[PDB]
Amino acid sequence: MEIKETYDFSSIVDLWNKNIGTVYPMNLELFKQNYINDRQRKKIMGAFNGEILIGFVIYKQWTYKSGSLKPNHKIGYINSIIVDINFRHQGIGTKLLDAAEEELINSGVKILRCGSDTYHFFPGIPLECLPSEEFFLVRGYKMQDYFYDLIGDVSKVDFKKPSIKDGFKVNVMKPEDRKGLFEFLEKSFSGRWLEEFIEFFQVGMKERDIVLIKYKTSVIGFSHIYDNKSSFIGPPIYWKALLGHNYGGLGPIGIDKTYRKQGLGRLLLYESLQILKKREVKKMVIDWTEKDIINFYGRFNFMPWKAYRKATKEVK
Amino acid sequence: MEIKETYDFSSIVDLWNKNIGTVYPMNLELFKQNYINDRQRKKIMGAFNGEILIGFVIYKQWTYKSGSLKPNHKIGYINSIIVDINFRHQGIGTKLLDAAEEELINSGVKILRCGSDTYHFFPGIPLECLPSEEFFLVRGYKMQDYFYDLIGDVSKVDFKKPSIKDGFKVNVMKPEDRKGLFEFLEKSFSGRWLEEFIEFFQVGMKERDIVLIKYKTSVIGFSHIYDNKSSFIGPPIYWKALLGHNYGGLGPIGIDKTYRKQGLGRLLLYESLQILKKREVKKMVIDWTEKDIINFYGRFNFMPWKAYRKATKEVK
Ligand SMILES: CC(=O)SCCNC(=O)CCNC(=O)[C@H](O)C(C)(C)COP(=O)(O)OP(=O)(O)OC[C@H]1O[C@@H](n2cnc3c(N)ncnc32)[C@H](O)[C@@H]1OP(=O)(O)O
Ligand SMILES: CC(=O)SCCNC(=O)CCNC(=O)[C@H](O)C(C)(C)COP(=O)(O)OP(=O)(O)OC[C@H]1O[C@@H](n2cnc3c(N)ncnc32)[C@H](O)[C@@H]1OP(=O)(O)O
Ligand SMILES: N[C@@H]1[C@@H](O)[C@H](O[C@@H]2O[C@H](CO)[C@@H](O)[C@H](O)[C@H]2N)[C@@H](CO)O[C@@H]1O
Ligand SMILES: N[C@@H]1[C@@H](O)[C@H](O[C@@H]2O[C@H](CO)[C@@H](O)[C@H](O)[C@H]2N)[C@@H](CO)O[C@@H]1O
Repeated sequence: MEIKETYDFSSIVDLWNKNIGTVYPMNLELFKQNYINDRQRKKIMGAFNGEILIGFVIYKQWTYKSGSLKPNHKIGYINSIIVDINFRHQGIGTKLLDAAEEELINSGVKILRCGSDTYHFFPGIPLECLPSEEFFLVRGYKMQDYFYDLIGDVSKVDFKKPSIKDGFKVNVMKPEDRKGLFEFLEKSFSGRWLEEFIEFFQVGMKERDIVLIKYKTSVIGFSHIYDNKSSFIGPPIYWKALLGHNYGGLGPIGIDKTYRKQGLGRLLLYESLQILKKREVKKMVIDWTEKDIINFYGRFNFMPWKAYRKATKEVK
Repeated sequence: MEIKETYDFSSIVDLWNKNIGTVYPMNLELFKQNYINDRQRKKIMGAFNGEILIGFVIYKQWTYKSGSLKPNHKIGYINSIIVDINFRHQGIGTKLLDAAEEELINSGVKILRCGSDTYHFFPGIPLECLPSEEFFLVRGYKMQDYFYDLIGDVSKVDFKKPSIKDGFKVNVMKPEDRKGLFEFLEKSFSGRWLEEFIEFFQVGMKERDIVLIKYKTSVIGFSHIYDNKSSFIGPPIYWKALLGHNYGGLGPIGIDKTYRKQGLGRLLLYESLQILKKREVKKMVIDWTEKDIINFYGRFNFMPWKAYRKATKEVK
């Protein structure tokens, strides 16, 4: 049995599907999009029985800027780790993670995160992988709080437009909005979301995927919406195989800090959902939310669908 | 807004589906099956806007025997409670649950359970219903452990036969096994499972739905299995609309206490899954399991799919 770097994305996608595909159906298009476009120091280490892949770990160190933020090289990530069901409890997971962790630690990592990377597949350890929590505990990861993906069927319900002060207006992004959008993100969301707007617009995100809220001529918030015409496959639609026809998704969404708590996020969400509804979307996801924000989406009939546990190892 | 008793099952199912149907798709066949056949003192209270149903609660008191156990009238159950999404935060849920709890308390109930009733829909508060935990907490319910439905696709993996063992055979039940099964249940599982075997056989459970493990001549364990030909719709296949064409399920499963921890459960599971696999089952569920047994099913590639929180209120 040998541990070595692996390049065959198709073998990895198949092992993924065979083992967890019922709840996290992967495809090669998604896998390639997220692995290839990632800008971090990244690697896939495989475990092999002769020519046969029997396990893999995908892992990263934070080495590329996030908008205006410098990378923090002390942070590394376990994107994913799967050992094939016929080869469990032989120490292969341990070997794979020993290798990955040792590499990361030797390049200066002090904090190891389960998921939550750029171009992640998971915000944390999925509930469907709850038995792995013990695997991670044995290695010194600490189990923290939860994040959720929410689901709802926007075709089944109608809501009254929430009330708002005069002077605000929501519309799908137009090409001439790009400069205003970027100025707004540099001001209000100048880390990860800024970085993602920069990068995602280079690999197929289109203006039709973005909804903007303005106060008069100024951009004061946005959402990213998804349907089956989106070219860029973002987190709300990763698991689109589970969502049926006319799937969609919404996330992230953000309102300038000075404008928060006046009902403008509710208005943006409402109008974004109306857009999707008129696009004939049915089941759709809201990705990677926190418990205290579920009810914001809940009032629009979204419910928790998937849960992920944050988990962190501090290097001694 | 009037609160009164209802038996409009179609309206309840429609309101169920509109509100939570993306994750708990209900059909009228199941709803009628479970409600009409339950033998407890039971009731549905509806909330109405004129003639339009806008919420309901289904509740029960333990008044009917459970196998060898006489009933304990001190236990009551909230089967389900849903208020329509366009009528939330107006006091309707409070009024419905007040009406249920008052009636039950007036009939001697001291312990109120969320779910877990006979002919339940839910073993506890679903994770997709996590926001309702706040509503129940305020109302005196304590949040306790989780239970899980597991999911797996038995078409996707080949398993090795477990260590072959002298004396033991596993086969689908034949009609002449009836007496042997009942005597076994009377000995080893003489409460709820005995009760369900008796009752389910009267509403369309068939011998082909039962697998037995015998040591020589003696029944020492059983499983209840499900596919798309089962006429009795039991918990594993409640949510079959999520499970695709060739759906199935397995639960309950049990081995006589005397014979535990020697691999006979494993053997019974393996052979039950082989029978399903041969019946062309793909996606299938293992229902209402405790955390510490997940790994037993996990060996066969099952993963936690749905979580339910046990929750109990003690009347002061
Ligand atoms: C960021 C993320 O990737 S989250 C997703 C994690 N991945 C998954 O859940 C995918 C499905 N599961 C798997 O692929 C595997 O079970 C893995 C990767 C979690 C573990 O791989 P294995 O090769 O079986 O691990 P290994 O044999 O090294 O196990 C080492 C020890 O960790 C612990 N451990 C491993 N699996 C389990 C489990 N299911 N329950 C409890 N403890 C466990 C045990 O202490 C085990 O020692 P033991 O075998 O003496 O009990
Ligand atoms: C065993 C099981 O059934 S588990 C599944 C439980 N069901 C679900 O999760 C389904 C989805 N959710 C729902 O159907 C609902 O949210 C329910 C049933 C949980 C609650 O029903 P509602 O009708 O919204 O409840 P209700 O309005 O009485 O109370 C909610 C809150 O609004 C408050 N409220 C009451 N009137 C008003 C009002 N006029 N304005 C604003 N708030 C109000 C209540 O005081 C309560 O606050 P509190 O909990 O701090 O006391
Ligand atoms: N840094 C975390 C954010 O990343 C989280 O927000 C989530 O971010 C992802 C990745 O950009 C988006 O796709 C999601 O829509 C978004 N909710 C946030 C979650 O509360 O936690 C951190 O801030
Ligand atoms: N009394 C509880 C049992 O009922 C639970 O077992 C579960 O029971 C249901 C209904 O009989 C079956 O459909 C499930 O297959 C079975 N696992 C048990 C779960 O640990 O908790 C109690 O014992």
